[PDB]
This record gives sequence, structure tokens and C-alpha cells, in this order.
Amino acid sequence: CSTLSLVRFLELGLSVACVCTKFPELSYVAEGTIQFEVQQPMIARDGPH
Amino acid sequence: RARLIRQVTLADFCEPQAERPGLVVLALRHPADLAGAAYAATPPGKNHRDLEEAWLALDRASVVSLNFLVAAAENADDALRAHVTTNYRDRRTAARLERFATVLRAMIRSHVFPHRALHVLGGLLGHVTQDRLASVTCVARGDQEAARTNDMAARRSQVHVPACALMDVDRELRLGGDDGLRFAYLVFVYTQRHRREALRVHVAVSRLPELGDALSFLLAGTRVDNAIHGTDEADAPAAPAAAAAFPAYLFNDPRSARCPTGRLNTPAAEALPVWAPDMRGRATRNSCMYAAYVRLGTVERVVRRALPLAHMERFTWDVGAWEECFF
Amino acid sequence: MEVDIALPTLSPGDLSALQRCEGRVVFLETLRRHATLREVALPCGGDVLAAMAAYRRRFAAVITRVTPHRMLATPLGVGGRGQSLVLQNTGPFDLTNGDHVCLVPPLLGDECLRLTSANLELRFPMTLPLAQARELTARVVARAAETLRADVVFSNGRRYQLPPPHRDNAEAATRSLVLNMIFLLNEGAVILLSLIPNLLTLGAQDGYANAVIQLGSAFCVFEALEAWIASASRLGDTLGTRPVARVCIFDGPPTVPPGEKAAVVEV
Amino acid sequence: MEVDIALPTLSPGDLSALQRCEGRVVFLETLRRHATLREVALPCGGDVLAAMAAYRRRFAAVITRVTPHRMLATPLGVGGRGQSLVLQNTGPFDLTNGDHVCLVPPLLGDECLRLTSANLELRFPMTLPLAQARELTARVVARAAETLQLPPPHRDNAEAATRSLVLNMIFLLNEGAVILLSLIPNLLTLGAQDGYANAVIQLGSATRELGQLVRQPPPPLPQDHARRFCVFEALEAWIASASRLGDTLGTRPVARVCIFDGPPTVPPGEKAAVVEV
Amino acid sequence: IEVHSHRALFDIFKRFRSDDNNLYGAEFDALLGTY
Amino acid sequence: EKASESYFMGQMQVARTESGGGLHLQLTQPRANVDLGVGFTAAYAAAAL
Amino acid sequence: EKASESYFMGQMQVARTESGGGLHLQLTQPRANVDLGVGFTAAYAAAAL
Amino acid sequence: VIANTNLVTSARVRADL
Repeated sequence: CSTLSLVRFLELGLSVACVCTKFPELSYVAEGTIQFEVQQPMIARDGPH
Repeated sequence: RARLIRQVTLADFCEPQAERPGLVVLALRHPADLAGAAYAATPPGKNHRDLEEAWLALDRASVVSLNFLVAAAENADDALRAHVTTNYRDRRTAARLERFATVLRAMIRSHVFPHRALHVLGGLLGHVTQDRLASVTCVARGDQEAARTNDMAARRSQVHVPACALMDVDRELRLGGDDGLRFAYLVFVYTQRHRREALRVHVAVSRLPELGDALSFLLAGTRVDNAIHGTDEADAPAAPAAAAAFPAYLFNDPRSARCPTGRLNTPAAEALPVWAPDMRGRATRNSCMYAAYVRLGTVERVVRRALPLAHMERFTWDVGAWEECFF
Repeated sequence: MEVDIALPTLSPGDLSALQRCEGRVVFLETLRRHATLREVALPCGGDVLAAMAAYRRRFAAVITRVTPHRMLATPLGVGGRGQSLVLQNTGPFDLTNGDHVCLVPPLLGDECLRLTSANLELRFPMTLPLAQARELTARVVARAAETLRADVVFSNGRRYQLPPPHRDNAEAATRSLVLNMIFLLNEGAVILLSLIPNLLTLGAQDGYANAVIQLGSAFCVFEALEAWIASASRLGDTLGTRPVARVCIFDGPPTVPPGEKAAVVEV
Repeated sequence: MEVDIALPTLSPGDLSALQRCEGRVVFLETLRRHATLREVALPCGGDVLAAMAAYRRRFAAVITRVTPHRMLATPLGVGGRGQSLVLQNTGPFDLTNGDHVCLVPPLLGDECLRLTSANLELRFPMTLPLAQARELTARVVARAAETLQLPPPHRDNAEAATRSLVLNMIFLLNEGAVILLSLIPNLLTLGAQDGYANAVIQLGSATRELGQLVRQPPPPLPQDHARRFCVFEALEAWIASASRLGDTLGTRPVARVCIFDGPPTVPPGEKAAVVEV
Repeated sequence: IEVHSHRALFDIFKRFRSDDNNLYGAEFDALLGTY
Repeated sequence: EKASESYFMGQMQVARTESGGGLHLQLTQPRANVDLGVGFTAAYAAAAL
Repeated sequence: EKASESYFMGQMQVARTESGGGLHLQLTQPRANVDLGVGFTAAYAAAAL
Repeated sequence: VIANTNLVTSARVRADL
């Protein structure tokens, strides 16, 4: 016979790239947008803006 | 579920113990009316009683397995001939196959085409046999494996078609398409050259709902060499008279000879031009008949695997009406 | 889906006579749950063309068992997974197991159920296999073609003689069909010959064939063309030749002679 | 068997309009269960004949449920003759009960759906009764044959339409066609005795003109005519051909309507429950 | 039906908590630094 | 990157459909993602040939 | 009239079925009635236009 | 965690590094 050596995702190395969080109701609330912005830094230049 | 047909008959052409279940069977017309309709159907010049003789040379028996019919045609791979010959139990079988070949070749010669002599039933699944008398049972609608065979090794079945005859179309025509659900068509190929003619069988699958132009191009050589050698043995007259040219210049002539109705027997109306449409020996439609097809159902997949065969995949039986292919 | 029909109280014996046609087909007008003997009825003798144009605008239905109070029926085009139903044969010749059944008006001497009790009349169409149905009409019109200026069908060994004209009310019931079917064909012929005039001068053995083959591969005439296309499509559509049944007789003799019932599955 | 059509991210102002499409048919090339929307796509108007021919190679599919994620559609006809469903009436004419319907490409290229969220348009065809689809197909094929709401032709695939027409016509001539033709005067003489006889023959029928401008002799006796008869073969051939004319030039009747109680007609832009035949 | 948006995910470690100075009166003596 | 992509796992779904040759059990699961950091967070390297 | 017609209520039947959109119930109920009054117990009246 | 509008105001795996 032949076994099936299963693999776990978290135990891989790639897992460090993305963060995985279990959101259960996504399939329902995905009907619209979520639309969060992030940021941008800005240097304080001299002279009046 | 699916619904079935049972038809008691003779173990002449389909021999349900020799083959295992899962192969299409055909219903054969009573030959008396074929022999009769010949008397009025064979074209001029040809023989008008040769089908009578060809039938009398083969002496109810009603069904015929496609596995048997494909052997008695031009196209066939000799492995299947050997199988049918040495694997059928029955006496005198090869001789009968030869006679059946002669029958079909007579049928096309007499312009009573076999597609008007073989309605198609579903795939057989069961049978009980006496000595040379059987009662086959085939599906008629629904999918094949809704049935229940009394084998007890494989309750359900599939559909088996001799891979020698299965001609795919899409991958043939290179439509660039992607295999999804495809139709299934059983097609006949006629060829007409007096005393030198034959019949070719195929089983065609494709996504094309309307064959038409597809076969018209697929069988181009057959239509070509059939339209020209088909009118043979018909006495055509000499060069057509110039009076045969149907006059068109005279429709919107304001000044022209005219004749109201109600004075057309033999009055002083002889001044009308004569036109004799004279058609005697030209190619009629039955002269240019080259193929005929009929829809069988829908198919997922075809795999080839063993004598070579071709197992269907989720065949849904939906039989349609016959179709001519002449233009 | 099933429809019941309000049978008025007719009479003894003639109701028992209707109790013999428990497999005929009758055209409803609307899928519903309540009907009456008056609407499902046609005059006993009329032109085959109006009956044909009526059979395309209505809904078919088969007569099931009939209790003297009301009679049940089920349409054909719609069904649940294509169930089984028996269908009494009425044709002139038999149909064998594994055929396609059509419904054409009675081109031959008709049959008209004369309800002298209730002062109605019933007229049922005929059942034919497609092969012979496409040819019986042609035999009928061919017989009239010559009289405008032999007849044998063969079926399952035996042979029929196409009863002579006006053996019934008259042959007037099948005139308009003759006239249209000849006129439209003559039209197609003449228009085609006008479009390519020299078609009939080519060499009958070689030139004509080369034309018909190189064509298979790589008062305004055009108004007449449009009119002819329209009329030919309209007439070809209303000619039956579209099976609505397929006989599937299981556990029974492979042939059903004219008169007795048979188990058929709807397409 | 319900096919699945996925979507990309579209504008919230366009799903509100595409959701209003719940009865128009789409034309897929294959019938795998899962499928995309990019595959089923059509340019704007042009060459009504090309699309009419494309409506025979590809098979239809009615949509019933839309979601901003995917689209559930019904394979219209491949194996079913009783799938009672509903499709909206996007046709110009009004369809009563017991009418076989037919899909015809839209005219003038005026009515399409320019979807800017992904830069692709879907040209859902219109549904007409058979009786008027036949006249439309006839008019268009006549106009196409002429060139060796009024749209222009293409003249690249007019060759194909005129070809199919003249083939279906040339194989209508037969040794018995001449016998049936040698009776045209005998028919025209009947066109004056009876009123319906004049009725069945149209006004500009291009035969009642012929009927007086030539003469023809009795037809010469063909070969073997003591045994075979030809007029019956001719008539049978004509029945077999004309029974299949309206298809090879237009579209076959895809289904038919049926109601129980309400108003007979369903004016356009409305849902109608149909059986499938 | 003219879809809309929804409240967006905010990081678990979002600790604005500056209203503690800006509620009514700010106590700069030690409340800062934590900010 | 150390955490380049967010990622949400929905809830699995089953979908039965009766047939002739048995039963089809198409099983699906919806998922979502979005990047966060300003600028890019990944790159190519056409290393070998 | 007071009691021109009777009426009868039967048990309701729930018939579920599965589709790609999930579940689609279909409720139904059988019901019948019978004429009570001897002779006729109702009459039209075309009142206005 | 899904909150309403209410407001306030390890293992040892094998890998290559």
C-alpha cells in the first residue's frame, strides 16, 4: 500500500510571509467593501504650507 | 430513474450472452415493406428487384447490435471481425455477416437507404435466452447507470463503442475548444457507384448541436465523387434545346404579348413564347445523398482501454429523429 | 400536473361508448385544473390546415381512466422526469417498439364522435410513425395532383390501399393543403430558375454537376424571395414532423396493431 | 446541473444594474460547471448574420440568481424538456399563451450593456414569437441575397447565407418538378373560377406573371416511369426540405410559454414562465 | 441592492487613548509619555 | 516580508447534487486578502536560465 | 348566505430541495370544500361601469 | 473579534535560515 504524508501549512516556512486569521462570517459580510486605508508619513518642510 | 424497453426476438444479430452489457442496439424494420417500397423507389436504369433477391438470400429477427453491424461495413479493424467471428457462439455466422453486407450494399443501390430501415434503441443490460430465442432489455431515457443488471459482479454498467469507428470531431476540426459536455451522434456514410459501392459507419461526439456544414466539409471527397458518378445509367437526352432557357426579359416588358385567364385552351393565343423545362437525368437530391445522422445523447468523457474499445462516461440516453445530409 | 374535465350527464350506453376511447389525445386550451366538454371539441369535418394550425397553438393531453362524473388528463410537453403513460393507437397501420409518434389530423376518412345525446361532437387526431407520417401526406397530395389535370403503402408485412377520394364527407377537407403545397414549390422552382437563368443549359452529366459541387464548397424578384421564404417557413413549421412521444412497450408484444393501447414515454 | 459564472470586482453602481438582468440568456461555448464571465462576451452591433450563425454553434443558458460574487445560470437545452423556468420578455412584440419563442440578435446595435468596471459588453439577444422571427429572418436573407430600424450588411459572410439559400433551393429541382410546373396554367385557370384559389396565390408571386408570358408542352416521358412515379418523390422531398428551412437560416424554437390564470399576453420587460421544448 | 461598505478592521493593538488628556481637562504632569 | 499580506479564511461549504453514477460533492471555501505596508513588499529575481 | 359553502383545512407539507444557491423550501397545503345550500346561494350584479 | 459600536475613550520545527 501507500500512505499519504500530510503537510501542515503553519509548520512550513512560507507562513512567515502572511498573517492568517480565522474570520468565520466573511462569506456573508463580503457582499460589500471594507475599505480601510493605512498611512503615509510626511516631512515638515520649512516655509508655510 | 430511467425507463426500459423489452423486446423478445431471435438470436440472429445481437447475441446478449456473447457480449457483456453496455452497447447500443438497433431495431430492424420488417423487410417486407422495404422490398415493396423498392419496386417504386429504385431509380431509372438500375435493377428493380435486386433487393428482393438479396433479402431472399438470407433465409422474427428484429434487433441488431452495433457491434455486429460495424463489422459488416467497409470501415472496420480486422481484430473486431475476428472477435465477432470466433466469439459469437452461433452457427453459420460468418456467412450471415457476408449476406448482410450484400443486403446493405443492395439497399444503397436501390435508393432505399438503411437509415430508413434501422431505428436505434438504447444500450442493452439484461437478457434471458431459450435455445435460439432471446429477450433483450435496453434503456431508453435517463442515464445508463440508473439501471440494475443481474450480473452481481458489476450491478451498474457503462456504454461501450468499438474504438475503430469512434470519430471525434472537435479535436479533429481543431475548434480550439475545451472539453465539457459533448453531444453524441451516430452517423452513416453512403457512397454511390453502381456495382462498386459501400457504407461507412461512425460514432461522432462533439459540442456541435447542428452537424450540417461540419459533415459537409468532413466528407468532402464523398460528396464530390458522389454527385458526379451518381446520375450514371440514366439516359440523358442530347444537348438541351435553346427553348429550355427560361425567358426572364419578358416580366417587366410594358409592350409584350399577353393573355388573360379564361381563354386558355386553343384560342388565337399561339403567339406566346414556348418554354420546355426539360429535366431528365440530372442530379436529384437522392442522387447526392452521402450521409445521415441522428442524435444519441450527451457525454462527459471518452477513454480508450481494453480488442480495442471506448468506454463512455455518464451517458444520458436521449434519442432524436433522423437527418439527411445531401447539400 | 393533471387536469379534470367537467363531464355533463350524457346518457347510458353512449357514455359507455366514450368509455372505449380511454387512450385518445385531446387538445386543451390552457394548462389549468378545471375544464368542460365544450371547449375540448372540434367540428367533425373541416380543412386539415385549420386543425393543423390549431394543434400548434394548443396543449396536448391524453385521456386517462374516465369515471362517469369526470375524466382525467395529462399533457405531454411538460412532465416530471418523463413518466409513463398508455396511448391508444388510432392509425391505419401499426407502430413497432422503438418508433417516434406524431399527431396529424385525419387525412383519410375521418372519425367524428357523434354525441347525439349532449349535442356535441368530438374529433381525435391520428397516431403515426414519423417515417410513414411524412409519406402518407405526400401520397394524399399526389393523388390530387393528377386529378388537377399506384397508391400503396407497406407497413409491417401488410399493405394498404388508401381509400378512394370522398369516401367520407368530401375531399374538400384536404384541398387547401394540396393548393398551398403545390403553389409554394412551383414558386421556389421559378424563382430559382430566374436567379441563375442558364442553370438548365449546362451539360446534364458534367456541367450541372460541376456547378452544384463548386457551389457546395468555396415586380422585384427579391420581394418575391422574401415572401417565399416567409411562406415556406410558415408552412414547413405547421406540418407535424415533430415527434412528441417514443414508444417504450415493456413486457408486451413488440408490435401494437391499430385499435389497441400501448405504453409510450414522452420525449 | 447549474453552471457557475464568477465575476471580478465591479463597481457598486453597476451590480445594481446587472442584477436587473435575470431573464436574458447568455451563450456559452462549453458546459463545464464552473466558468468565468470573461469567456462569454460579445462586441457591439454589426453583422446580424454572423451572430445569427453563431447562435447555432453555441448553446443557450438562462440565468436565475445573481450575487456580487458569482452568477448561477441554467443550461437551457441539452437534455431536458420540462424544466419550467422564467425568462424576461426583452422583445419588441407581445407574446400570448402557447407561443414557441425564438432568440434573435438585437437590431441597430442600440441596446447593449457597456460594463466599464472591466471593459467588456454583453449583447443579450431579444425574444420574439416564431411567426415574426420567421419574417425577420426572411427579410434579412432576402436583403443579403440582393447584394450579389435599418442596419447595414457586411458582405463578408453574405456569401454563406446566399450559399445555404441557393443550395437548399437547387436541391428542390427534380425530375418531378417539371411535371408539377407544367400545371401552372391549369392552376391559374382555377385562380379565376374560385375566390380562395386566387387567395392562395399572392399578388406579385412571379408565377402569375410567368403564367401568361410563356407556353410549355406536355412533359416528355422519363425513364422507367411505367414502374416508378416521380411527383410523389418530389412532394416528399419538398416536405422534408421545407420542414427544415426556417432552421438553417434562423434559429430553432427554443421553448414555449404556458400560463394558468392571468392576462394572456406578457408585455415587454416582464417575467414569463415557460416550459422547454 | 446598491451595496455599501462596513466598518473596517482596526488593529488589536490600537491604543489611541489620548482622550484621557482631551476629555475635559488635560493633566500633563504625568499622563504623557504613555502616549 | 515579515508580515506582508493579511489573509482571512472563511467557512467551508458543501454542495450535493444527485446523478446517475453516484454523487458529486463539490466542496468550496471563500478567502480574502489585502496588502498593508506602503510601498512594495516583494520582488523577482530572474536567477537562472 | 350564512353557510352557503363549507371548507376544510389539511396538514401542510414541507418539501425541501437543494440548489447551488443553497436551500429552497416549498410549502403547500391540500384543501377542499362542498356546496351546502339546496339550489343556488349566490347571484351576480353588474353594478356600475 | 466582532464588537458592536461600543467604545472606550510555539513549537520547534525543522527549517533552514
